[PDB]
Amino acid sequence: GDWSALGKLLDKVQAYSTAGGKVWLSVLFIFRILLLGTAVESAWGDEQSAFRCNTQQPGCENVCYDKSFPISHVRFWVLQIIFVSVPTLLYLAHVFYVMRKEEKLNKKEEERGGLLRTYIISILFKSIFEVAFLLIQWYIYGFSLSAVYTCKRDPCPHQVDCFLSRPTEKTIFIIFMLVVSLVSLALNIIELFYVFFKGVKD
Amino acid sequence: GDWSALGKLLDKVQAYSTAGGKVWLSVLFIFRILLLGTAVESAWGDEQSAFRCNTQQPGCENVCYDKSFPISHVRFWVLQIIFVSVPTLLYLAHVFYVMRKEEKLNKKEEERGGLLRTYIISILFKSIFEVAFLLIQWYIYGFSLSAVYTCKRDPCPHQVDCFLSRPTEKTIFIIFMLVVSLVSLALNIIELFYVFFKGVKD
Amino acid sequence: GDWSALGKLLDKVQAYSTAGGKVWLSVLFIFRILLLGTAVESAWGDEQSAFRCNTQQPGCENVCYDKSFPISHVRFWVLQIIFVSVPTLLYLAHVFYVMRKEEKLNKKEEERGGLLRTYIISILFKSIFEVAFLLIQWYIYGFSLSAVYTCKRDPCPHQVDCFLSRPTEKTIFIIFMLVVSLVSLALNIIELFYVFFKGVKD
Amino acid sequence: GDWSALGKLLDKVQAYSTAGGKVWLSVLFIFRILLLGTAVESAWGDEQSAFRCNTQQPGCENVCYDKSFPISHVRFWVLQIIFVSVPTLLYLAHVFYVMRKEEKLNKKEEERGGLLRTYIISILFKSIFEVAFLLIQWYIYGFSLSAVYTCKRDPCPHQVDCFLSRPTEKTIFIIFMLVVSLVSLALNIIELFYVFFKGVKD
Amino acid sequence: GDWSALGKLLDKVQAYSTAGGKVWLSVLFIFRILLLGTAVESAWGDEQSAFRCNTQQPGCENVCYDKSFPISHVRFWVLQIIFVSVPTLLYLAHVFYVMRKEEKLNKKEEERGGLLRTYIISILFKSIFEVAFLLIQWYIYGFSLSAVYTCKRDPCPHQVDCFLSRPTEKTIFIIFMLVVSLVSLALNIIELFYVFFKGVKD
Amino acid sequence: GDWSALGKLLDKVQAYSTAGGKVWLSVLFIFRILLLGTAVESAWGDEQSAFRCNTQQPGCENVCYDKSFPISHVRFWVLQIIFVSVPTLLYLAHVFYVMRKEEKLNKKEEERGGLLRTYIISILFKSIFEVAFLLIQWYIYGFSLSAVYTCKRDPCPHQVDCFLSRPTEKTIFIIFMLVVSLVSLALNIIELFYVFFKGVKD
Ligand SMILES: CC(C)CCC[C@@H](C)[C@H]1CC[C@H]2[C@@H]3CC=C4C[C@@H](OC(=O)CCC(=O)O)CC[C@]4(C)[C@H]3CC[C@]12C
Ligand SMILES: CC(C)CCC[C@@H](C)[C@H]1CC[C@H]2[C@@H]3CC=C4C[C@@H](OC(=O)CCC(=O)O)CC[C@]4(C)[C@H]3CC[C@]12C
Ligand SMILES: CC(C)CCC[C@@H](C)[C@H]1CC[C@H]2[C@@H]3CC=C4C[C@@H](OC(=O)CCC(=O)O)CC[C@]4(C)[C@H]3CC[C@]12C
Ligand SMILES: CC(C)CCC[C@@H](C)[C@H]1CC[C@H]2[C@@H]3CC=C4C[C@@H](OC(=O)CCC(=O)O)CC[C@]4(C)[C@H]3CC[C@]12C
Ligand SMILES: CC(C)CCC[C@@H](C)[C@H]1CC[C@H]2[C@@H]3CC=C4C[C@@H](OC(=O)CCC(=O)O)CC[C@]4(C)[C@H]3CC[C@]12C
Ligand SMILES: CC(C)CCC[C@@H](C)[C@H]1CC[C@H]2[C@@H]3CC=C4C[C@@H](OC(=O)CCC(=O)O)CC[C@]4(C)[C@H]3CC[C@]12C
Ligand SMILES: CC(C)CCC[C@@H](C)[C@H]1CC[C@H]2[C@@H]3CC=C4C[C@@H](OC(=O)CCC(=O)O)CC[C@]4(C)[C@H]3CC[C@]12C
Repeated sequence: GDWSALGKLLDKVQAYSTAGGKVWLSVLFIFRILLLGTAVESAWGDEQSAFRCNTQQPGCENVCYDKSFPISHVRFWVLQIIFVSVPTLLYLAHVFYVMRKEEKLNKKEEERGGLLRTYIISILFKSIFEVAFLLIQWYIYGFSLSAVYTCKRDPCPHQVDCFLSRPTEKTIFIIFMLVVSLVSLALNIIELFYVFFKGVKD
Repeated sequence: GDWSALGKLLDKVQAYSTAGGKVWLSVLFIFRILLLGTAVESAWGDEQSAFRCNTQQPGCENVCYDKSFPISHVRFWVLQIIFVSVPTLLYLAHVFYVMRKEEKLNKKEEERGGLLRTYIISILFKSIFEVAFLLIQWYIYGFSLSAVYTCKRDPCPHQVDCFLSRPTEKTIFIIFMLVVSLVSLALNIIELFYVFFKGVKD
Repeated sequence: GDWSALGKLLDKVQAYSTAGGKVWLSVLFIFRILLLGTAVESAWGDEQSAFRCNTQQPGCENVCYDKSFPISHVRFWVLQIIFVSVPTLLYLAHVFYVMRKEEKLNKKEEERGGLLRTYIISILFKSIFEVAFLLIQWYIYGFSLSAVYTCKRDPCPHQVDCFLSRPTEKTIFIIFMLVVSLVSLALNIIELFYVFFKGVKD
Repeated sequence: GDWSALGKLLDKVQAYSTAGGKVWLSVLFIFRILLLGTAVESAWGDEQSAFRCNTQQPGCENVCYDKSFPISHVRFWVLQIIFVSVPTLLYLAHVFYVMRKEEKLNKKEEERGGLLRTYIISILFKSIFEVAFLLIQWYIYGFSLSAVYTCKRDPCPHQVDCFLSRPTEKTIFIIFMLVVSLVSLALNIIELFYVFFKGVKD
Repeated sequence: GDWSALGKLLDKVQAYSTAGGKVWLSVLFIFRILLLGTAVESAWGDEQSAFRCNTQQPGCENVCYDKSFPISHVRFWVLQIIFVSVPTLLYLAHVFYVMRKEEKLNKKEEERGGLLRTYIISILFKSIFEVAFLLIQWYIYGFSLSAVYTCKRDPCPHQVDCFLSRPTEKTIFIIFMLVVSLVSLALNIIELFYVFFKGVKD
Repeated sequence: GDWSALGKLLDKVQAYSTAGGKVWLSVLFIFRILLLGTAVESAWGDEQSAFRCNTQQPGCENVCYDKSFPISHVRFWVLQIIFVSVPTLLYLAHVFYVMRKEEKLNKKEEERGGLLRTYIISILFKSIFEVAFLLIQWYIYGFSLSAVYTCKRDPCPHQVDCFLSRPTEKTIFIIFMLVVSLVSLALNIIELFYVFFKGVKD
C-alpha cells in the first residue's frame, strides 16, 4: 500500500510555491478550523435566548434582535472560509485530470503555461475574497461589541434598551480572527510577488 | 492496494462529459452539502419556540405557525438535493453491472448506444426536478420573509399579529441557495447542448 | 487488497434476480434510510412539548396525548424497515456458510435446489410484512392528521379540545412513505412472477 | 490483505455449534442492539420532566418518581445485554491465546477436551442470566404500565395521584423485548441438548 | 497486510503475566468503559436541574447543592479509570522504544532485568491508586444516597430541607462500581504474589 | 502495508531528544486532551443558566456575569493547548519536506545545523507560551473561586450579590491543570539544558 500517486500529485500541485508557503499556509488552515469548531461555536449558542429587553410590548425583542444582528459572526466566518478554499480544490481537480490525460497520451502514442496562469488567478481570487469580507465586516459591525443596545423599531414605543450576552469574550475572538485573516492575506501576497519576480527576471 | 478498478469505473462513467463539467459540477455538490449542514441548519433550530403571537387564546399560535410554514425550507432543500442526485447513482450502478457482465463474457467465450441514451435521460431529469422545485418554492413562499404575519384562522378572534425569528438571515441564505440552483441548471443544460451538437455534426 | 471474495458472494447471492431488481431495490433502501434519518426525525422532536389542551385539570394533557398517539410514526417506520430487511441478511449468512463448506469439501476430498426455495420464502415474507404494516397503519391512524383533537378520557371533565404540532408537514411525509412502500411492494412481486414463470416454462 | 487468520479463528470458535445457531443467534444480537439504540432510547427521554403529580407540597414529585421507578427499563436492558455477551468474549480470547501457543509449540519443537467444557459452561451461564433477569423484571415491575399511580410516601399528605408519560408505547416495547429474550433462551437451550446428545450417543 | 509486529509487541509486553491475567483483566476494562459510557452517564444528567429546596431565599439552592456534592461521582470515576491505566501505556511505550533500539543494534553491529522492575512498579502503583480512590470515596460520601438533605449554610435561614433526584438507582450503580474495583484490586495482587514466588523459588 | 516511512520520519524528528522525553511528554498530551474533553467540559455547561443575582432590575445579571467571567476557563485552556502544540507540527512539516528534497537529490545526481536551531527555537517558544498563559491566568482570576460575588456595575442599584454554580469542583480542576502545566514546563526545560550541555562539552 505505497502512496506514491499522492506524492506525485502533491509535487505537481506545489511546483511553483516557495518553501515557507508549504508550511505556514497549511498549518494556518488547521488552526482556523480547530479554533472555529471548538471554542467560538459554543459561546454563540445562547445568543437569542439570553437576549433581553426592558418592555412589556410583545414582539419588540424579536425585531430588535433582528435589527442588531442581521447575520451571526460564526456563519459569516464559515462563509468566509468556504469561499477562500474552493479555488485550490478546483486547481487540484484540474491538475488531477491533466495528469491522467497525459499518462493516457504517453501510453497510447508510444505503443511555463496554462497551469501557472491558473495558479496566479487562484491566488488573486483568494486575496480578493479576504479583502471583500474584511471590508463588509468593518462596514456592518466593526470589531467590538457593547453591552447595551438602543432600539427604535416598531412596535417598540419611542425607544427600548436591550442587553446582550457575553459581550467581552466575543470581542477577543473577533480580534483573534482578524489577526489570522491579516496573516493569511500577507502570506498570499508574498507568493504573488515571488512568482512575478521569478517570471520577470528570467 | 492499487485503486485501478475505481479509475476504470470513473473513466467509463465520464466518457461523454466535457472537461469543465468534471470539475465545477463535482465541487458544487460538496459546496452545497457543506453549506446546508454547517450554517443554515442551526439558524432554523428555534423556528417554533421563538415564534410569538399577541393573544390569550390557547391554540392560536399552533394553527398560525402551521398556516405560515406548511413545510420548512431546510427539509425542502434536503428533498431537492436528494431528488437531483439519484439518477447519477442509478447510472453508476448500471455501468458497474454492465462492466462486470462484459468482463465475464470476455473471459468465458475466449477460453454510441444505450448508455448515451441513459446519460441524456438522467441529465434531462435533473434539470426537470430543479425547475419543478424552483417553481413550487416561488408559488408557495417567494424569496423573502417578513417580520410580521397576519393570521385569520380559527380559533383566533377576528385576526392576530405574529412575529417571526431571524427574518433577515434566512433571506440571505435563501438567495444563496437560489443562485446555486441556477448555476447548476445552467451547467447541466450546457452538457445537453454539447452532446447533441456532437451527435448531430458527426 | 483485491476484493474478489466479495464479488463471488455478491454474484452467488444475486444469481436468480433480474437485471432491474439489482438497481432500483438497492437504491430505494438508501433513499429510505436517508429520508428517515435526515428530514422526518427532526419534525417529530417537539411532538409532546408543543402539544396543548384547553383546561386547568392536572393530568388531562398526558392521558389525551397517550390516547391520540399510542405509538409515534417514526418508530413505527423504524420497526417496518427493520422487519423487512432481516430475511436478506439471513439468506446472505446462509450463502456465506454454504460457500465456505463447499470450498472445504472441494479441497479436502480432492487431495435449482434449496437456495431457490429460501429465496422465494424470503421474497414472500418481505411482501407479507409490508402489507401487514400498511393495513395496521390504515386501521389505527389513516393517512392524514387534523389540527384539533377531541378528548373524552378521565379525569378530563366531559370533553377537552387539544391542539397538535405541525399537522401539515407530517401528512406530506406520510404520503411520501406510503408511495415508497407501494413501489417496494410492486418491485418485490415482479421478482416472484419472473421466477415462477422461468421455473414453469423450463 | 487476505483475512485468513480471522477465518481460522471463526472456524475454531464455532466448531461444536449447529448450522442454524451460526445464523439466527448472530442476527438476533444485531436486531437487539439496533432496536435498543434507535427506537426505545428516545421514548424514555422525557420520563421525569413530563411526570406530574397533583399537589402543592414541594418534594412529593421527586420521592414519588423514585418510588415508582427504582431503575429505568433501558438501563436494565443494557445491563441484561452486557451480562449475556461477556462469556463469548472470554471464550474467544481463550481460543485466541491457545491457538497462538499451539502455533509457537509447533514451530519450536519441529525445527474433545477443555474447550468443550468451557463452551458448555458459557452456554449454561447465558441462559442462567437470561432467566434471572426475566424473574427480577417480573417481580419488580411486571409487563405493563398504568397511566395513574398512587403515592403514599412522606412528605406527601395522606396520598397523591401522579401521571406518567407515554404509558402505551412502553408496553409495546416491553412485550417486544420479552419475546426476543424468550427466543434467545430457546435457541440457547437447543444447543445444549444437541451437544449432550452428540456426546452421549458417541 | 500481516500484523506481525503487533504480535511481537504483545508477546514482549505480556511475557511475565499469567494465563488468566491476560483475559479477565482485559475484559474488565471493556466492561468498565461500556458501563460508564452507556448507562450511568445518563442518570446523572439532571442532577442539578431536578434538585429542589423548600425556601424562598434566592441563592440557597446553589450553595446547598455545592455543599452536598463537592464533586460528581461520574467525574470521580473518570479520574479513577484514567489514573489506573497510564502506567501500562508508559510501560508499552518503553518496550516499543527498547525493541526498536535492539533491532537497530542487531542490524548495525552485525554488518530478568529492568523490564521486570518496571512491571512490578506499575502493578504496585495501580493497586495504590485503587486503594487511595476507594478510601477517599468512603471518607467523603460513603456508598449510599438519601432522598432528603439538611442544609445549614448561609444565606439559608436556620436550616433548609432539600430533595435529590434518583437516589435509588445511583446507589445500585455505586455498588456495581465498588464490586468491579475490588475484583480488579484482587486480580492485580495475585500477579504480584505469583511474580515474587517465581523470582524467589528460582 | 509496512509503515517504514513513518518510522524514518519519527526517528529523524526525535534525533536530539532524550530517552525519557520520548515517553512522558507524549503521554501527558493524551492525558491532557482526555481530561479536557471528558470531565471538565461538562461541569461548565450550566455556567450562565444557573447564575443567579438578587434583584428585580432587568439587565443586571447579564452585565454582572460578563464582569465576573470575561472569558471561560475551558476556552482559555483550549487556546493554551493549541498555542503550545503548533511549533512541533511546523517542525514536523519542515523535516518531511527536507527529507523528500534530500531523497530527490540523492536519486537525481547519482544516476549539527539548521534543524538543531529550529528544535531549540520550538522548545523555547513552548515554554514561553506556558509561562505567559500562567501569568495571565494568575493576574485575571487566580486559582480559586468563591460562591458569592459582589457587583457594582450599572444599571444595578448601588450593589448586588450574585451566586455561582459549582464553585468547589472547578477549583479542583483548576489545581489539576496547574500541576499538569508545571510538569510540562519542567520537562521542557530539562531538554534545553541537556541539549546545551551536549553542544558545549563536545
Ligand atoms: C469534505 C471533503 C471530502 C472535502 C473538503 C476538504 C478540502 C476542501 C480540503 C482538502 C485539503 C485542503 C487544503 C489544504 C491546505 C491548504 C493551505 C492553503 O493552500 C496553500 O497555500 C498550500 C501551500 C501551497 O501549495 O503553496 C490554503 C487552504 C488549503 C488549499 C486547503 C483548502 C481545503 C482543502 C482543499
Ligand atoms: C450513503 C452513501 C453510501 C451513498 C450516498 C453518496 C452518493 C449518492 C454520492 C457518491 C458520489 C456522488 C456524486 C459525486 C458528484 C456529482 C456531481 C454531479 O455529477 C456530475 O455531473 C459529475 C461530472 C460528470 O460526470 O460529468 C452531480 C452530483 C454527483 C453525481 C454526486 C451525486 C451523489 C453521489 C453519487
Ligand atoms: C450494523 C451493520 C453491521 C449491519 C446492518 C446492515 C445490513 C442489514 C445491510 C447490509 C446490506 C443491506 C442490503 C442492501 C440492499 C438491499 C436491497 C433489497 O434487496 C434486494 O432486492 C437487492 C437486489 C437483489 O439481490 O435482487 C432489500 C434490502 C437490502 C437487502 C439491504 C438490507 C440491509 C442490508 C443487508
Ligand atoms: C467495543 C468492542 C471493541 C468490543 C465489543 C464487541 C464484542 C463484545 C462483540 C464482537 C462480536 C460479538 C458476538 C457476535 C455474535 C454473537 C451471537 C451469539 O453467539 C452465538 O451463539 C454465535 C453462534 C455460535 O457460535 O454458535 C451471542 C452474542 C455474540 C457472541 C456476540 C457477543 C458480542 C461480541 C463478542
Ligand atoms: C496492545 C498493543 C500491543 C498494541 C496497540 C498499541 C500501539 C498501537 C501503541 C504502543 C506504543 C505506541 C507509540 C508510543 C509513542 C508514540 C507517541 C508519539 O510520538 C511522536 O511521534 C511524538 C511526535 C514528535 O515526534 O514530535 C506518536 C505515537 C507513538 C509512536 C505511539 C503509537 C501507538 C503505539 C505504537
Ligand atoms: C486515545 C487512544 C489513542 C489511546 C487511549 C487507549 C489506551 C490508553 C489503551 C489501549 C489498550 C489499553 C489497555 C488494554 C487492557 C488492559 C487490561 C489491564 O492490563 C492488563 O493487566 C493486561 C493483561 C496483562 O498484560 O497481564 C489494565 C488496563 C489495560 C492495560 C488497558 C489500559 C488502556 C490502554 C493502554
Ligand atoms: C486534526 C489532525 C489532522 C491534526 C491535529 C493533530 C496534531 C497537531 C498532533 C499529531 C501528533 C501530536 C504530537 C504528539 C506528541 C507530542 C508530545 C510533545 O512533544 C514531544 O516532546 C515529543 C517527544 C520528543 O520528540 O522529544 C508535545 C506535543 C506533541 C508534539 C503533540 C502535538 C500535537 C500533534 C502534532
